[PDB]
Amino acid sequence: LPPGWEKRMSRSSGRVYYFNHITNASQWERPSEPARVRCSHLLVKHSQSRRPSSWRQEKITRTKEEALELINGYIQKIKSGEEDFESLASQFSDCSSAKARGDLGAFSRGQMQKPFEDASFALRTGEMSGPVFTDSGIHIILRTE
Ligand SMILES: *S(=O)(=O)c1ccc(C(=O)O)cc1
Repeated sequence: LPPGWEKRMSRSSGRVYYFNHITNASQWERPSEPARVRCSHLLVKHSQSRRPSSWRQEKITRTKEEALELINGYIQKIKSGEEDFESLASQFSDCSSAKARGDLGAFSRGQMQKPFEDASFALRTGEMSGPVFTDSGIHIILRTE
């Protein structure tokens, strides 16, 4: 299995699925490195973020657990197709990249925070991460190139 995939059992249904402990992605199908990748992300900050402030909210007060629940809801609506990743990043990302639909441009290793970097480089093109934790907050990462 590609980098960091394991076989697990759905707790609710009992069907097997695949989980990636680097990206925190999970999927029902058997899963299908470059010098540079390009990603967008959607950041949700919380009271313990390195800088608990964003363009959206001067004083970010939500708990890490509340931030994780918001991230989980966004992932749900993105996966269902009710919402676009780009639309949710634009409206709700606690990052200045919200104005660019979460786009961060391309980058190589050695630039981003390590958990973010590892997830970015373990994603396949077009693939989306699960919740990814950094000192900034909680990210959803979409690898675009
Ligand atoms: S699974 O066992 O791969 C799995 C269980 C729970 C989570 C979670 O995000 O709470 C993810 C994967």
